[PDB]
Amino acid sequence: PLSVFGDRSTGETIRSQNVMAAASIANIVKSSLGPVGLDKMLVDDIGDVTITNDGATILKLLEVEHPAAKVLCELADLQDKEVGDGTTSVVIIAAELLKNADELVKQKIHPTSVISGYRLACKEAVRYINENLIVNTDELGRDCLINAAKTSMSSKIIGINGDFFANMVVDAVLAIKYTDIRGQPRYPVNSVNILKAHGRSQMESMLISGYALNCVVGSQGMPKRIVNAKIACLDFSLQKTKMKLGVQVVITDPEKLDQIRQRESDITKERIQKILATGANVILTTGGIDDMCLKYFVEAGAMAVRRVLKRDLKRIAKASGATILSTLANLEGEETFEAAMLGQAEEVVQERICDDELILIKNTKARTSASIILRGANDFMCDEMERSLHDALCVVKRVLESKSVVPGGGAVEAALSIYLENYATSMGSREQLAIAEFARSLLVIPNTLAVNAAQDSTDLVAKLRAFHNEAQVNPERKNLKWIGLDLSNGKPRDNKQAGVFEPTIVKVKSLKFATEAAITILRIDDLIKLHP
Amino acid sequence: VLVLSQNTKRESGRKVQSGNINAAKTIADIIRTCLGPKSMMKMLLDPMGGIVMTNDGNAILREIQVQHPAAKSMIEISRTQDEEVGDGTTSVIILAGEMLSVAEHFLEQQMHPTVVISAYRKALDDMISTLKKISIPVDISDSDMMLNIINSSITTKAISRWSSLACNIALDAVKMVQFEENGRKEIDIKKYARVEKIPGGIIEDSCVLRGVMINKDVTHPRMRRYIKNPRIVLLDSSLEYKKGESQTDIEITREEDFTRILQMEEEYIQQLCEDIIQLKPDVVITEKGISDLAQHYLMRANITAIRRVRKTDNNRIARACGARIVSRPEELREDDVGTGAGLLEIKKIGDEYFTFITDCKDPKACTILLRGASKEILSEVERNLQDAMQVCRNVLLDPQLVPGGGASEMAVAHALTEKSKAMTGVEQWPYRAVAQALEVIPRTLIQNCGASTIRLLTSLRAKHTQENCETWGVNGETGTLVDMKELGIWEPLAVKLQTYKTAVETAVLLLRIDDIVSGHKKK
Amino acid sequence: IQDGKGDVTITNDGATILKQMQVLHPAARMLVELSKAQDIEAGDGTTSVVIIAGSLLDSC
Amino acid sequence: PVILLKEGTDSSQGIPQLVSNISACQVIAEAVRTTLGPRGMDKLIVDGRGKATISNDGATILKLLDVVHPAAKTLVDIAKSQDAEVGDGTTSVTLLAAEFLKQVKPYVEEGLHPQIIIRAFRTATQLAVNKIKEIAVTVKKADKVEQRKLLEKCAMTALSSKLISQQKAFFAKMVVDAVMMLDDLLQLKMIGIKKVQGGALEDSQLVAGVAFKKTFSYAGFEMQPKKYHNPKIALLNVELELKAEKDNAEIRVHTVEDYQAIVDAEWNILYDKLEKIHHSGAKVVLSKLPIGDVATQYFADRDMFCAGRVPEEDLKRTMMACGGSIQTSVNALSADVLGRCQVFEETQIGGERYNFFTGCPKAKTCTFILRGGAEQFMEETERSLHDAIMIVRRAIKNDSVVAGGGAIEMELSKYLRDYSRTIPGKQQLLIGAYAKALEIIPRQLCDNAGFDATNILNKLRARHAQGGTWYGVDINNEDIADNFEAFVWEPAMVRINALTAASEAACLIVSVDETIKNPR
Amino acid sequence: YGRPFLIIKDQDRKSRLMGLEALKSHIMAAKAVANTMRT
Ligand SMILES: Nc1ncnc2c1ncn2[C@@H]1O[C@H](COP(=O)(O)OP(=O)(O)O)[C@@H](O)[C@H]1O
Ligand SMILES: Nc1ncnc2c1ncn2[C@@H]1O[C@H](COP(=O)(O)OP(=O)(O)O)[C@@H](O)[C@H]1O
Ligand SMILES: Nc1ncnc2c1ncn2[C@@H]1O[C@H](COP(=O)(O)OP(=O)(O)O)[C@@H](O)[C@H]1O
Ligand SMILES: [Mg+2]
Ligand SMILES: [Mg+2]
Ligand SMILES: [Mg+2]
Ligand SMILES: [Mg+2]
Repeated sequence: PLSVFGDRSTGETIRSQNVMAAASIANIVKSSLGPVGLDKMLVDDIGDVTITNDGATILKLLEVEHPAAKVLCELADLQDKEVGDGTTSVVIIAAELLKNADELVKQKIHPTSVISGYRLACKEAVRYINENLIVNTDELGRDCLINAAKTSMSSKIIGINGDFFANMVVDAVLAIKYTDIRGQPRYPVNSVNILKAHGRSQMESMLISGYALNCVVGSQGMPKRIVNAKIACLDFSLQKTKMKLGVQVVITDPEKLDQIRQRESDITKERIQKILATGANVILTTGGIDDMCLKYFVEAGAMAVRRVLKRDLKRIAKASGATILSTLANLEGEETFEAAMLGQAEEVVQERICDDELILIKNTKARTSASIILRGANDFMCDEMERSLHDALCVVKRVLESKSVVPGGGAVEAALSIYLENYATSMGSREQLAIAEFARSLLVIPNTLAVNAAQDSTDLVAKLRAFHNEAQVNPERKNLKWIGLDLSNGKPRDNKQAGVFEPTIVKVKSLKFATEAAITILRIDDLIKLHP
Repeated sequence: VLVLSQNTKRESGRKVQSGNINAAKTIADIIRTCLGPKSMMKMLLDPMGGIVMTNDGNAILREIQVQHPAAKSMIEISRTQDEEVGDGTTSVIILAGEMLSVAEHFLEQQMHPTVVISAYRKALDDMISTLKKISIPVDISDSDMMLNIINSSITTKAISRWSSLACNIALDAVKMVQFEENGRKEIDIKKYARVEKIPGGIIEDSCVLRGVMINKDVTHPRMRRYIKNPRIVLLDSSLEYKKGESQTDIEITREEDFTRILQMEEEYIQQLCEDIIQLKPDVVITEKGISDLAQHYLMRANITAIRRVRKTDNNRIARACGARIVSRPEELREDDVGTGAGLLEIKKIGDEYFTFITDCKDPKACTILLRGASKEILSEVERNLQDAMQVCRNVLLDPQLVPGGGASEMAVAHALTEKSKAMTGVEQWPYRAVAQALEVIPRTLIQNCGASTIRLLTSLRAKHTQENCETWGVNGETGTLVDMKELGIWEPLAVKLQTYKTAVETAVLLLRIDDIVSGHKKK
Repeated sequence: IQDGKGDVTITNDGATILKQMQVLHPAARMLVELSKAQDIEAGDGTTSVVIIAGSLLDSC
Repeated sequence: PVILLKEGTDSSQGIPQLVSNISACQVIAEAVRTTLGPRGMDKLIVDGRGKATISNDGATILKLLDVVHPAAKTLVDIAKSQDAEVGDGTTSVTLLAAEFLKQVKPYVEEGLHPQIIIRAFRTATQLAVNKIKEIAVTVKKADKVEQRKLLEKCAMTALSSKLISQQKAFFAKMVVDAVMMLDDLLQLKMIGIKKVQGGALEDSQLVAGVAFKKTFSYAGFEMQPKKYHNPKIALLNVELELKAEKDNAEIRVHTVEDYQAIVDAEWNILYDKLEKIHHSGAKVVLSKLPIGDVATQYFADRDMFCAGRVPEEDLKRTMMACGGSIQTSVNALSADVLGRCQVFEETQIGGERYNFFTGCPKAKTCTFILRGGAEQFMEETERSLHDAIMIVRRAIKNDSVVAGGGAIEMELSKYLRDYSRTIPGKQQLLIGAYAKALEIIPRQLCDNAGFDATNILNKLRARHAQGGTWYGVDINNEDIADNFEAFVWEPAMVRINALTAASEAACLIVSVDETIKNPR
Repeated sequence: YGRPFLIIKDQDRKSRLMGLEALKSHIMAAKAVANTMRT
């Protein structure tokens, strides 16, 4: 009966399949969570090595035909797009919550009560996070940012050499500082040009105070070092004149074709002379440049760069104070050019970086830019360093946007599990088991950390639970909730002093995403797969 | 069928690291055949159908198709090392292989890779500090020292019998390549030293011409072929009547309009020719074609024209003579006329005309002419000359010298062993392990020379224990302990530093892989 | 519900589930039109009407 | 180069292999999860020939499944061992093993030593065995009817979750009388189980002698009386037909005189043997070898009954019931080697001819006549009868039974939880998990009828902590009651055997680290 | 990666059903048999 033309399940089989798929997805990226984890490798069919361990990239480049797997992948992608850090911890927490809710579902419990208990526990945990906040302005500031950057870059390839990369990231963030409409200061990212070039080691990658273009010079006869130049940004191709489709040329007299052919170049010559009439030295053209314009720029003694990106031109005009002019027209009917909209730079020297040259722009007079030239072995290490630098920049931006630091290492999860366990005794209904399962689901982070560190897991868990239980009672010892956990010795250290420093908005968003994923999946009890 | 992924193979654990170490050891054992002056040459067969007979470490590795990711990473780091400094392509691979082979002893002793990477970085920092401390300066004004350095650097290739001239050739090429434009920028590009390969003749006929050598011929036999002091000019635009991209049409209704247009075309051609012959030139070099009327006008004006040239050739000609390429004939001016010539003779090298621009005032671009047997010998000579030029450029960019062979390695090993006694904890065993891993180059040199390492190794180890005994190496020709100060073997410091940095980076990158995922089809 | 092109849809309304089921029997192909008409007219109770119709046809 | 092992050898690590083994063993528990409590059902297995196999016991289900997994074969082994030992709780041991595996799966995935888990399992099993032996509650001297009442109660308890649950009070007395009349060594092979097509469950009778199906007759079978008052049975073993003496013989006759002499002497020997068999005063002749038509016609003229092609088991049962002996030769037929009965008839039951030999005071065996369905029903009835017989035999050999239901498991879990609050370290978590896994019996018993298992388990835990020792579950009352007063008794050795088998299976599964497979 | 493990012999050919659908199919088959053996 029931002609559906496909395949279907029953009730518990689909739930078991989803739980197994979530467990497999969690175990796929369960060896690169803590700072002691190693990286993975992704090879395609043609032979392209991809060494990475951020989690989001591995989930995106996995291609799994499972609904729960695709849901987890899109959740990790949304988490990386909204924040950028903590893409695997949220997935692991969601998988643990699903595994814990499966046991309650198998115990003849309605999923609505479990969902309500999970929501109540999540709300209580969110309300409890605000109690453990530390003011960022009350500390030192620079040291706190350095510690946060070192913590964010601790699970990458530059974990050992984190004393210089963190300072470089802090300097780049302080340089790229934009002000809003006379209110709160902003910290825009994805604007610093992160170049990748093979050469020496990674310790020689200094910070370039200014901008760096990934293009070469046009003609070989142009100088490569101009002191106190004028940047002229253009948004039109420097080619010869060409009529439109609706405007044709019908030569009726032989005494006019030569004049037309001469004027076709004389117009461009006059335009070039009017452009260079203000005394410009650096001219950037996003389109094409003919040979006549190159010869004119060589004879006039000025540089010319062709095929420039739009975002790079906008950043250059914003840093130097210039204005991108798409045309030479004004408020009348004559094409002129003023000198008040010319970006003044300083030293524009072209440097060769391993068999290739690139034009660098130093600081100007309007704003301050930032450029990072990462150096490493091949392309995989350069991509890994770029990803680590982007993650560190995102973490620093999220920390500076919300002055609120929270210690890490697994103490916050244990404190939340203790608080939810102590609060579950005040309900008295069927949601107590749901709250207890929500509290026990947060203890998977210390277990995974101890597994990756190859240390005593049960002993450390018991020690953390015994140390956090004494912090709730006895108000005379309320400073025991900032002990953290160490992976190099296996004992609680200072942590909150200067070890781990992570924001709270990231953790709140990760917990909310995990709760939403556990809610949107537990409400599934039937699957209908049609045949193509 | 209800599975998560399709045709996916995931492998994790110690097996991936073991396979990577085995592949690295195999690559190191394959590349170790070409090392030292007592080594032998190989022969590769490219899928195109040619013959690759050389001895460089990068030219042989680039013609080997592999499938393991470790081998691909090794090829990539070797290509980056060859493109960075130019020399030292096999030593870095051998050092990386040895460092990855000596690292498996600790991985089987339940040791975490983070401590291993920390010890590797701490050893790299100490090695860099020692290499910077044992740096010996050298003067750049002495030509004999530079010639000796070049000869000691090229004593391994097959030019060991002709380095008496190749050294001077490379020195002249380096002296002519260096050019200072505007500002305080001193660039040393290699796109202006064109190397020509002509089969035939003896190897002693090679020299350095003060100019260039274009493989072209005159357009008409009535033009001149031997000029004393000509005025070579340059062009860019074509010398013929072309159409227009503005979609133009000439609607005519009379009868003499065709004749009027045909006469106006010739009048415009004659006007352009008169605008070209304005400051009385001699040799016209254009990049496009030249019509017959312009050729006849230049013959009547006794002007030589050459068509179909390249952009790099035109740039080299402009750099050698001292002029600039002009696109419009009406804007020739006066400073754009090149008067740096002195000899323009067109000879024949095996039924083929060649243009020779010799004897210039102050040329900044030369063309090296090579005369050998077939094409493989010419390619090998060109590669050796390029390596010598790169070594000379790296020496001129950093006036630092360090004793080569095996003295610097033993000195660094002794300095690391004498400093490892103050360390404690788990960061002492890998330090002492990588401190003795630098002896893989002298051991291989001794094995390739006299194949008696069990005595020479301990003889060199017992000698470097003294105070003033840091420049004692091993002669690869005979096989005895000799001083590097009296032998004359020297090497730059930047090349060794780059080699060490690349080896350490490759070891760090390869010591952090424990998972292999293949079967996702990229997209 | 998973279609042939690979689109996974999760819905709780009976009308959408019946439309995405894609049946082949006329007795089942009339119920989807009935649910569509009920959702167009009223909007709610798209599953109660189908249950009532099935119960009546079973009691018949 | 040359490979090490054979090309095509599958290998595995440790933690993933153990996880896969646990996941594979968790599926076997779902096959015998519904067949447990009284409200449970049964399964239907179809082989490759098209024959249905309906059986509620988990042993037959596991045997008809044909599992090829190396880790899933541990449940079949312990199931067969439990069926051969006592033959009762075949699914409880598998459920307990699956619960222990599911409880230790997180402890294994976290990173614990398997030796500590094995030691904890052994200690918990020893403690449970000691506690069960302590609270065994046995008697030393009882009345004559008290033992029969206990046997009937045990039979009714064992036949509660079977197919003949509606007639559990009728088969109890039958199996009691069958086991009580089984000599002293308890010979299970002496009980005959016959299946005749036709009749209902109430038409099943239990005879006090022997009964077998009618063999192939000849032409002189309807000429002899089929009813005798006090006859004499003579169990023989020689062929009664006209045939040659030996297969390796040769007669070289001369003339027709010796030929006719031998021809007459053959019939003379035949008649002498038939008279020697008849001179013993017998009336019923039973032999394993087929009887010819000559002897059948000779025995019908003297009003005597005869039947050939008697099986060995039927002949042995008849000899043990009457009190005769297997006589090979007919030259020593006295009076102490002949059987004796009180009545012998031959009626038509289900369209088949059957013989009865009831009325033997010195009999030590019986024969069961199971009716009902056709094949599957009769097989299930025979399985239930065998299970009840084994339960009664165990209750006789051990005379130690405890309260049934989920009271013993709850008491053991409470004792293990109370004992876990003394030994510190990591040993407390393992004992706690072992105690929590023991509560899967009442949950599965209450979930088979659609009841709130959580509230019932909480009430049972509260009653066990507030005391209130033999408090179990209830199906008809939809609550909890005292199983010791509800006439629910089960053998205590069955629980010990199941616990030991589950512990051994768990230890063997945990001890598995690397699995190596070979082609073909 | 959850690799499927082989449990029952020839699992890619046999089919397993729950229980309610099997009971409904058996009831429908019995009703059809009774309707056929009714005239
Ligand atoms: N230096 C450190 N000391 C202690 N714990 C750390 C350190 N670095 C990272 N961690 C822990 O590792 C976990 C994962 O951090 P991270 O790698 O930034 O996120 P993800 O694993 O999602 O990429 C965090 O919960 C944090 O507690
Ligand atoms: N004549 C020589 N005397 C001493 N050492 C030498 C001599 N020739 C080569 N070597 C040493 O052998 C090493 C290998 O050099 P070579 O094979 O020419 O290039 P690569 O360094 O790329 O292998 C060098 O580091 C050099 O110090
Ligand atoms: N009348 C009853 N009252 C209480 N419990 C019962 C009753 N009948 C069976 N049980 C319980 O059901 C469980 C299953 O017993 P049974 O089906 O006879 O064998 P198995 O344990 O092999 O399934 C037993 O553990 C027993 O405690
Ligand atoms: Mg991170
Ligand atoms: Mg060399
Ligand atoms: Mg509604
Ligand atoms: Mg039983």
